[PDB]
Amino acid sequence: QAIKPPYQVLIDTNFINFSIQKKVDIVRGMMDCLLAKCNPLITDCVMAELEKLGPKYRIALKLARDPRIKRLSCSHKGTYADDCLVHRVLQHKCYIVATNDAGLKQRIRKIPGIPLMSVGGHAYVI
Amino acid sequence: KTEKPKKPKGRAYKRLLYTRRFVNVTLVNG
Amino acid sequence: SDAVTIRTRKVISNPLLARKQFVVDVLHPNRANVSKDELREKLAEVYKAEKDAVSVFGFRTQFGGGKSVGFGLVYNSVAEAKKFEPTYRLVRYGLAEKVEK
Amino acid sequence: GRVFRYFGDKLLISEAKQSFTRVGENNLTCISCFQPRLFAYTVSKDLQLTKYDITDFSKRPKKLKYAKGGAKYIPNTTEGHYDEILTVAASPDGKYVVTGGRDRKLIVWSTESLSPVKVIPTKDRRGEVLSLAFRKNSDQLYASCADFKIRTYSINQFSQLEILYGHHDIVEDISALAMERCVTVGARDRTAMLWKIPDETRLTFRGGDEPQKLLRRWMKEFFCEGSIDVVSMVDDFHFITGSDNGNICLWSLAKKKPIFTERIAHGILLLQPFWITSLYAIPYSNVFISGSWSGSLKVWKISDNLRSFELLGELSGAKGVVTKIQVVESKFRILASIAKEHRLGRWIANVSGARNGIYSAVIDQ
Amino acid sequence: YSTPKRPYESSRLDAELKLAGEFGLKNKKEIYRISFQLSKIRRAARDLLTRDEKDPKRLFEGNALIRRLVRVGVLSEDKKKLDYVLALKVEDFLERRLQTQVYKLGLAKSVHHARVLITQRHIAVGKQIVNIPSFMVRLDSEKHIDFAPTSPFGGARPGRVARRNAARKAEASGE
Amino acid sequence: NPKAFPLADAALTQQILDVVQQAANLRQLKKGANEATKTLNRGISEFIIMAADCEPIEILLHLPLLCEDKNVPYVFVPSRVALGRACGVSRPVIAASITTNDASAIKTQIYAVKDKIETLLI
Repeated sequence: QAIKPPYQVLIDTNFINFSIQKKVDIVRGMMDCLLAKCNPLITDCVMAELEKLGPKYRIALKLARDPRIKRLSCSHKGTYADDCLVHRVLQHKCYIVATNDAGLKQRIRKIPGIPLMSVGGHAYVI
Repeated sequence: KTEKPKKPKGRAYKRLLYTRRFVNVTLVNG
Repeated sequence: SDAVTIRTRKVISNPLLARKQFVVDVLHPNRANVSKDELREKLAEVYKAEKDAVSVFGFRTQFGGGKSVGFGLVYNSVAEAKKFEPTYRLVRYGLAEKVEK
Repeated sequence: GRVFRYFGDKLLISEAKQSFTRVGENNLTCISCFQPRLFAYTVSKDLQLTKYDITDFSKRPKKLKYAKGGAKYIPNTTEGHYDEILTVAASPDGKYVVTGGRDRKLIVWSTESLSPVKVIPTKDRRGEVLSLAFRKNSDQLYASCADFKIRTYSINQFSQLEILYGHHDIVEDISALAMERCVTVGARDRTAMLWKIPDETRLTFRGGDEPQKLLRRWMKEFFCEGSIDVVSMVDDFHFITGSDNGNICLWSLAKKKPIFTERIAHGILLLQPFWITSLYAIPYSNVFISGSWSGSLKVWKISDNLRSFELLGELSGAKGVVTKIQVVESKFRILASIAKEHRLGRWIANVSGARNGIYSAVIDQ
Repeated sequence: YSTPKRPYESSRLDAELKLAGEFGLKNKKEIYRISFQLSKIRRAARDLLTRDEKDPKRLFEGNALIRRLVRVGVLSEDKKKLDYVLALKVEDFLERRLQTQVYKLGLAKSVHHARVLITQRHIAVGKQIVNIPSFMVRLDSEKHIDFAPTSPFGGARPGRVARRNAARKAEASGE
Repeated sequence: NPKAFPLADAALTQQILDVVQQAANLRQLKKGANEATKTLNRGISEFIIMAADCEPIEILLHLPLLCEDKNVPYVFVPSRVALGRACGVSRPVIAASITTNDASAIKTQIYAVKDKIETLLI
């Protein structure tokens, strides 16, 4: 399998709205069930989606723009949080997917060797 | 009761399985 | 018969019991669990009294083999062995009759 | 016992009697001299032991008896050496003297008729003998072995006592006194260890001071410790070591760090420092003698507070690789075994005055 | 010990045998118990990453825990910054087993041949004969690992099957 | 002009001598620029050690060209005497080769030495 700490993980849209509405932190929760130092990531597809939930979710945006979380870029105008990640999980075999969306989750159990997550930082192996 | 299994016990069964696994692995990745 | 080399330490003069107490060390490479009889023979030739002026007991050996440590005794005379020793050790050494009851 | 003989000032060094003997052997590895009339014993890489009488201080060592083995004794229970003999040691009763080397055996010899009275197999293919050292006024043999062992024997009964383990490279040097303890080095592990035989414990002192920090010293005002070549025991409470870079380290039993280290002693000649190829102290004294192939035995005086030492001087009468130093007294007679190469079969470079033999130096008072 | 959370799960199940293939074990019990000790350290390892810098708890219970990992022979001394302790993994305790260190040091030509050589009163490390494959060498005992004085491959007896082979020659060919 | 680059400092030199000592303990060592060149042909060579006090030095200049063809690290050491000594060997060895084995007991030391050498080559 050959995956080593420090792990790298992809935070999509469904994750943050299950973190705040259950009051479990992003980074410090990831250090719990992965038991090492974690390197969180957010893409351009995911963050610009949360501008569309803007006037009801300033809370989620003002947490995501913290320097604990890193910047990651893709170059497509029109892609989603949903579909752009699946291309990222495809061409490399060393990411960890964090989500709760079952519609994305069935696209993760098919490619072997891909770690998943749960309700906000309570991990599960492949 | 059947006299069917002859297959080894303990450690020797794990060695053979590992060798077979490696052989299977060489094909599909190569 | 592999150069037994019985080593003695902790020698204290004890004249009020007329004796000298000391810890017997038995190195035994290529030799296992020698005796109680040969030990009394081979430490009485550095004190030069007699075999029955020598008492010895103890001897839980080293784990694996090659070393044995017990507890040894030497007296000044034969009659002192009949007075100062325990009654069963003299039967063990052969110096007495065990009156069974 | 502690250091009490204070006679470093009494040594008349500048007019010490210097003499040299040429002998019929190539590459003498060691020399061991008995004091109860005084004897001497030499082994070479030409498979030979030679016995000298040195009771007459004004004379060069004259020949008494000599014994040389051969290729007859190829097996290992043969009563003769069939390879290079690396060390030799005489028993304190003057009755026996034992040799051993690359033939991985131990042959005890009689001093009287020069006969093989005992041969002992080390029973290891890596059990090569490197240094034999007797406890003072005892017969308990301490055997440094190339399989990282220390093997303890008895002489009068010819038995085996016990073995010490622990080192990480080949134990070259071991020194002892009248108590039951010894100092060992492992000669590439860059440490030395003190060995208490009945306690069955060791106290591990650590060298390997980096010259980089010394470059810090070079900003305040060298060469690498790589191989602690020799160890010698001055008293039961301190000792010394000799290195591969001219540093000679004084050590205390209460100090984990070096209580002293002397910087470059036999000197250099990028540049190459000389190796501290010999180191022998006069027992319970403040005087010790260090030797190189540089050509002059450098002798040093320990201070009274056991904190530093100071130069007694240099004796230039011995050109060539000094392998082993013996000192006897009554006056003082210094003997040194000069071979053409190093003890270990090592390579030597461009030595002026390639010669083989024994250095003698008498110092009065 | 402790059982893992899921008993049958594909990427972990095949990851068992590639550990059993290299090291040559017999039970995942001898895999899980190793992770169990690595579990208890690692919880403690995260405890001293929360507290204050130069806490004497982070000093006394930290550095001795760090030095014990150097003492067992796992943490290399270059990674001695208490941040590689999270980056430990399973095989490093497996690597310090007495079975695998025999094969690394020549002498075994297999990991399964060395397993048989443990349980047949052969190779000792100190003067104590070791016949448990999990003896966990402490990195100060590597170059003392060697064939025994007895038990041939070490000499001085050829052994009950070599002596029996000698016995056959004397009785039919000789007398 | 220099002809002796890169030349190692002190603690790296003794570090290398210790690694060569355990390598000679584990028969994973080649002795001689003849043998070292052959190992560079077979691609089994991890890295190459060359001496600086060899007279002449120009017999040893083929190894940087062949290594730079094969992308193999190399660092000069000052003594051929100590470089011989670390072979468990009592006469000098001018150049030594480290062979490839992933089953090696001393592999982490080899990777740390290659870390120092490949740090110095840049």
